[PDB]
Amino acid sequence: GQLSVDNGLWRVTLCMLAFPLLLTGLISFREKRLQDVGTPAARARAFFTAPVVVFHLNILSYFAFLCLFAYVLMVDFQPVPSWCECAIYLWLFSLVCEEMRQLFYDPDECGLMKKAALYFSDFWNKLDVGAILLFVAGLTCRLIPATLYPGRVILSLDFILFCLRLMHIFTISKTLGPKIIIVKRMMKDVFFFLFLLAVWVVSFGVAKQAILIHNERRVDWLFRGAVYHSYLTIFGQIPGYIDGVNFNPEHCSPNGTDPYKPKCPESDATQQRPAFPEWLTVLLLCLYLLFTNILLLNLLIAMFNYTFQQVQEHTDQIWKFQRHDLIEEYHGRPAAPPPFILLSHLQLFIKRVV
Amino acid sequence: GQLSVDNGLWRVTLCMLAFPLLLTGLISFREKRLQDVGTPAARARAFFTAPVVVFHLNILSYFAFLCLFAYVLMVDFQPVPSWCECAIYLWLFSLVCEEMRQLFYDPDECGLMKKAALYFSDFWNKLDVGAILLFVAGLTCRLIPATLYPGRVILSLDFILFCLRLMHIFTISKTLGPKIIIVKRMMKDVFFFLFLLAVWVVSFGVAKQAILIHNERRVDWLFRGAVYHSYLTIFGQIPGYIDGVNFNPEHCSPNGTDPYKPKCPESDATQQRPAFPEWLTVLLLCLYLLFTNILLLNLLIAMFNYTFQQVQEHTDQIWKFQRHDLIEEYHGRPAAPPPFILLSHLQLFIKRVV
Amino acid sequence: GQLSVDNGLWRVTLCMLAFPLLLTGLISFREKRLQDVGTPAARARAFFTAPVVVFHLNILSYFAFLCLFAYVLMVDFQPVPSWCECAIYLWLFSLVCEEMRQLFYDPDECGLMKKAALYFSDFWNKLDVGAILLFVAGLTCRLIPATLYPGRVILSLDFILFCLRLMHIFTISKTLGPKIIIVKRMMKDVFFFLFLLAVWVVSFGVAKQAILIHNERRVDWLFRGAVYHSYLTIFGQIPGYIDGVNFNPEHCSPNGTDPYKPKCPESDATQQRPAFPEWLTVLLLCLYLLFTNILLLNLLIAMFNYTFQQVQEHTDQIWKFQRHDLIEEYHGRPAAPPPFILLSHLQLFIKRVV
Amino acid sequence: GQLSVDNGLWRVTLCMLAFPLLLTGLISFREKRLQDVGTPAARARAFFTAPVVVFHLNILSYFAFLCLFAYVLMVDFQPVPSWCECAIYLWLFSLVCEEMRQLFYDPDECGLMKKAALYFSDFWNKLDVGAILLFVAGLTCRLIPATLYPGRVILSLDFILFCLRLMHIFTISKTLGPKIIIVKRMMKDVFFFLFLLAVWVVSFGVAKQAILIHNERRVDWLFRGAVYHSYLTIFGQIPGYIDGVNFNPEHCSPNGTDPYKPKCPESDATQQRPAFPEWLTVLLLCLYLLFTNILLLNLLIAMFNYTFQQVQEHTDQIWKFQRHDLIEEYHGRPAAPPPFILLSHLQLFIKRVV
Repeated sequence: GQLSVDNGLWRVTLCMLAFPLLLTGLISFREKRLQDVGTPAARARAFFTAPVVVFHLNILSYFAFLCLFAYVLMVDFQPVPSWCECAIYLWLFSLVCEEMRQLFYDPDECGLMKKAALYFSDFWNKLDVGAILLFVAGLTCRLIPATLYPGRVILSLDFILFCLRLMHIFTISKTLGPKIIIVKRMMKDVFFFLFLLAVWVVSFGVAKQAILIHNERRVDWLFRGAVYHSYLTIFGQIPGYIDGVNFNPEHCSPNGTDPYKPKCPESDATQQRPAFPEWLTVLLLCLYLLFTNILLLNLLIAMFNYTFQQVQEHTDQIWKFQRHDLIEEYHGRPAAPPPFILLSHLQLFIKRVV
Repeated sequence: GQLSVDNGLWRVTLCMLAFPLLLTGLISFREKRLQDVGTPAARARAFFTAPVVVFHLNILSYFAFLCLFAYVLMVDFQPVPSWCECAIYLWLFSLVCEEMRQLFYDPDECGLMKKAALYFSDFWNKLDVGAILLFVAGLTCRLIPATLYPGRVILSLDFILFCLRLMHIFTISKTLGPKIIIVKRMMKDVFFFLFLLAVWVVSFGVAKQAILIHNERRVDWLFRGAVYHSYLTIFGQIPGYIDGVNFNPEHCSPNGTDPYKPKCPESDATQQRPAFPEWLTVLLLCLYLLFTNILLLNLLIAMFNYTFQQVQEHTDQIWKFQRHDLIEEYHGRPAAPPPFILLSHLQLFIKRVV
Repeated sequence: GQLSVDNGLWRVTLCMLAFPLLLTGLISFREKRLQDVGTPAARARAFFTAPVVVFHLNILSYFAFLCLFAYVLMVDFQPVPSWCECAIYLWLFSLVCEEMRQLFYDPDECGLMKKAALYFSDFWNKLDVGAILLFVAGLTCRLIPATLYPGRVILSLDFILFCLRLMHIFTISKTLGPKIIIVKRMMKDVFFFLFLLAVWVVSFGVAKQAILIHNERRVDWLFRGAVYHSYLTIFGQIPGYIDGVNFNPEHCSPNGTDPYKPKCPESDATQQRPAFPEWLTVLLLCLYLLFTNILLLNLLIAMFNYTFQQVQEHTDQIWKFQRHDLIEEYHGRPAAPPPFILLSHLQLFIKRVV
Repeated sequence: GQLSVDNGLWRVTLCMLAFPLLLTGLISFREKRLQDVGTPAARARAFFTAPVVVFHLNILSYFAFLCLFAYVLMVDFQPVPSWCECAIYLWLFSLVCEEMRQLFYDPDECGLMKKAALYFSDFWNKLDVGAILLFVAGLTCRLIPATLYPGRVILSLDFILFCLRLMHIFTISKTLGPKIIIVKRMMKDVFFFLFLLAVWVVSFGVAKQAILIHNERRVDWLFRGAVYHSYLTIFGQIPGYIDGVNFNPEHCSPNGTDPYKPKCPESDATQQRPAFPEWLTVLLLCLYLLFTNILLLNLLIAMFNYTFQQVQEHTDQIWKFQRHDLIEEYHGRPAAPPPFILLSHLQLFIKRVV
């Protein structure tokens, strides 16, 4: 923008805070006709036109939107539309308004369905509209008094979709963007792996829950314990019986018959008797460990060691190429954050009417 | 197959669901003499001949077989042959029937023991027959009323052997197959490592269980606690005494004699007195940590970093080469999933008789 | 220094312990005019001039400073200035005295602000002065009786800043220094990743704490449980309800209607009824696992696999280049550890006065 | 040896079990003058001369020694020399007897101190004599009735030194040996890292234990809890207060003053009041996470990614070179396992006498 490009970044965040800090001699400009000749009003105004600053105002506004909404859903969730619930309603509206606005700006006569296909082809835009569709469903779900609790679950999912959106910060980074490109490549196969590990672990869970107990009258309470325990032992922790794996251990390795001195029990508790001795416990628990913490781990890191080396170099220039359109966007974007962008959306509608 | 090869894959799964979705204009064909001139009966029929579809019907049938059997073993396990127990009996039979069928199809006069050696040489076929042998043993084990509980343990193991078989899905993948090839290389040495880590951790477990308690009358209850705790601390979590490691701590680092101001105890609780003070606890617990979460981890990732770079390139063309025979198989495979494949097995036997 | 360079290192640490061990024939010298002709007084004196030894005396003194201060803060923390509190006060003073001393030694007429900029440009010096500023604030915070407890928190933070400083040991290592250089490169982006994972997990925490309970009257007790549970499940362990995830499970996968034999419940506990059945529990708990233990892990190891290969080679010579100034420093540094360096600081002030 | 080299390995282990399995046609030979012309006595005898078999007999005997000793120390530990205690005494004696025996076999007139230096230079021999010195100390420690409990701790350490010795198995492996070479390179720096992570985590432990409680009267009970909790949270699990981190949470993020609707508390519980509110808990717990599960992990994997690529290639031929002397050893080694090697040690002493 207007200001000098060698001032670092922390000085932007600090001068953003204290208005007169711009008036002081703690920020740099170029073209000393304005740096030395101090008109604070124009200097602050020009400061506000730098896309770097407008970018940071957006990121701060987004931060506020996210954590405020979180608070409202956290404690202030109430059947009657609270003031804050309407606040985020209009706040989100103003945000999607700007998003949709950038679809019709085309100064040339671009095809309408063409630019739609491009938006619909972008992974990031795809996730954004996913949240929009999910929210607008959750809104009426909350509005219906018979589905308030579902209303909570959908709005909670919406929150998550918004908070994972912050990976966008580093797309303009000096040193992180390229790595975002890489994980964009990985997204495809880490999804598919996710599947197989899911069915993997639940097959182990139900195996445990089947053998170490008789039939349970309800699966309802089973999964309350079993899936919670699954959550915990996703990383090999608790088999599934916190109260102890074997309700009745028995028998021990071939020993105790030592003519010199017994060491431990030794009897067929196993085939001749109900398979519920410590021996079965050893077999089952070691089986889980035989595969869980090893097979899937070496597999993944092999996948990544492979794929990484396939994209390591050209990923650089691709990021550099991508840099353009983002810069063009915020260069031309109106200088107002979403809370105060409404008056600029009114100006746009004024142009839309005339 | 007959249909166009550029329709993606989600459209196959969606058109699979809704019969008239084929009749609608939401799926592509080639040779517009059939795409434009709509005979729905032939269009759906031709759709059903595509090996891509027959593949998906198999994968859905297999999914159902696995989860239904799981349910039956989960809760409906009962001494008297339940209806569902017989259902999976015949369902599995129909599945191994098709498998054995593909051993005798050879249109040329191939040696009988030759094609047997090839089947027996295939790791995947090896695992399949492992499950077959284990199941058929478990069947009679359940049938004997004196070994019902063992019957549960064997059938549970059978289930696991079937569920790990699903890695076969991605052998036809665009981007995962090659990595399956790699782990097929790794299978050899990750097994051998598995051994040494097993004896490693149990040596630590028995060490703990030996020193921090007097002789236990039964190893039976020991392993009920010790091996469960081992399961948990497979990843360095609980030493083995959830009730606290030291039943009686004592003594502290050389301190407390500070002429200025004491800081902590300081006495030989150690050599002169029974080695059961906090000092021994510090020594033992840190010893576990000295090696467990470090030695074996850096070892493995070194192994993989090494071996990966030995197979990284030619693995590609090997997968491409392997692609053929699978495609040939499902091209020629009769178009019926296992539940409904029985009538086609009857047609084959009709040819076998005449 | 004076002594032979091929004696290894353990012999330095052992001869350091036992004064007459120098007098014995268990250490090497060069220039056998002193090795064979034994003047123990000069031999031990010359031994004390070797920067290798002076280095080790510093590292032992630093070790003592750190663990003694820890003890004093551990148990002997008391409102009235204890003897030991004053001991570390003067001990730290003597240490920063030597540090500041090395800023004015310049034998040439170097610019004063220049050498200040160089000190201020050094990451390691930056962390050192961070601790100095934090300590001197904590000192008066403790001194104020109304903020004793804050006094504890600041002094505890100070301790941590000192103990992480010990990575400096290996900067002179044969084989570790170069790797310190690498992580100095990594410091930048592992910080930024730290941010996104922080906001990531807390978004999941508040999501859990929002849906599986009604509004809590106080966030105070929430975070006492929720952030402790967050600490635990930073690595996917406990969702947030150790007392069980679902306070009331209900409904089960589409089953139980099996005309042959029921397997589990099956009812809309979900949309038609308050979204608090086991089905919601399965959805939420698996969602956490869908992303937490996978997305961020493969991301990081991709980042490191990338950046490592960008610095792997020239890092070597850079370390070799850096080696000089450290050697020059301890060569010229006065031969006294901080406890006994005071008399040498007096000699320096004597030169400063005259 | 005598038998054919293409028989695999499982057939060795199976024919080892069943004596007549050698007499059957399920094992291969070369020089069919003996394969076809069956003299079972000579065939089994020749089988017993193959170093491959003698190797396996040693590995089985060693396995038995280790697990039997474990049992004896596990439960049968008793002040009076038990029969089994004397059994392992003589068993170990017979083992070190063979080891020392291989020091004097030199058919040439090799220097006595030379071959001693070579033995003392070998890492593996170094660990072996470490166990010997530790055992022989533990023996008399047990023998003294006043130090029985220390006797337990030393013998338990001895056990560990023996069980980690089994990594020797894979030194003759086809595919693992080379990787053992690599970790032999790593041993140096993983030790040094071990140090810094140790002092790292305990600095965090004492920090926690200092701030979240007043002075404890005894460090004795502190470490019983704190070091056990440290053991658990070595991988970021439990801070140190399983009973809850904050004994009294208070204050909440700047909120609750929302003119629309309160969300949470908001007061200076922090500086103006004793620093023991939830805010301090958030600060401390996140601080632990800021560094523990990230800094040290990316550091290590960087170290290994670096060093691995420095040794990846020549490690191969080094293993191949090393292969010789092991083969020569067991070729010439007398054909008897330690239990039955005694009679062959007698024959050697017979030669030693005459």
